[PDB]
Amino acid sequence: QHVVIGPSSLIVHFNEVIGRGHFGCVYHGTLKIHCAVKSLNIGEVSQFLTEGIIMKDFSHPNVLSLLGICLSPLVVLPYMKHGDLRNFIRNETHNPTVKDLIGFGLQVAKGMKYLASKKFVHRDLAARNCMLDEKFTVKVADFGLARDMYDKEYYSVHTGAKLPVKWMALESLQTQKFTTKSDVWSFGVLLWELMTRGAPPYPDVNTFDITVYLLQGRRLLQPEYCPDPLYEVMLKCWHPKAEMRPSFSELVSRISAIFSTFIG
Ligand SMILES: Cc1[nH]c(CC2=c3cc(S(=O)(=O)N(C)c4cccc(Cl)c4)ccc3=NC2=O)c(C)c1C
Repeated sequence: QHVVIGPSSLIVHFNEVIGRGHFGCVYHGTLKIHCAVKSLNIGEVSQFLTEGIIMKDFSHPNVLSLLGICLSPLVVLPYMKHGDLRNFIRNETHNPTVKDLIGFGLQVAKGMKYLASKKFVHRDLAARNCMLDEKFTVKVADFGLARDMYDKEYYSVHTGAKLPVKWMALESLQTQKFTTKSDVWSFGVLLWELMTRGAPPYPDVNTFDITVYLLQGRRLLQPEYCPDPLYEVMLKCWHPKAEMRPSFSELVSRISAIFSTFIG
């Protein structure tokens, strides 16, 4: 009852599109609070409503909240003024510093520390999937009922599942199974995105050949303005043994220390 929003309360403006996914579409909406409304133009209804209960109960400053569900069902989400983290760091109008970028990474880690503590596996962590609000607070997003595929370029087929190979751990590429430890691998790649200001990872690699490229003894290179301790953290995130990768709690700890050494 706490998850359901009355159809009287929501106005969804289909003329103004925020983004087009594969399975649905997200629009500007009004609830007076400005929101984003995900349409699903099917799946089990039982599993849908129970997923919305888990999601609604997630409350963390660095995790995207679910405002609610309007009864195809409509998923109501907060409005995020500055859009996704990747586009934000690529914008020629914005000037984040090295400290700012490490800080964005710290916020994500805190968001993921929160999600990991609820035994929730994100599966698609990447800068494109983190959103910023008006206070430039980074929110880990595109999970649960909100989950879709918006930048088709970064997902590759084959089970004919369409997967973000360039963000995936070795074992996930082999087994197609995702864990919090494979989320940790994705977080290392996200750290790399931040320090290169939204560069595509492994440009001259194609698709599932990534496994062969990694097994060559390769990792993403250190960005110029990435601090040495931050690069060492990335390498730990990409440990070949999943269980030897740092927890998000350890990552929050290590990154908060690096962050604190910078001014401005
Ligand atoms: C001004 C603005 N807002 C947004 C996106 C946006 C959300 C994305 C999400 S999401 O990461 O969970 N998600 C489903 C999503 C992920 C990528 C692209 C898009 Cl359009 C949506 C959730 C709430 C949002 N509120 C928003 O305003 C974008 C991409 C822009 C340019």
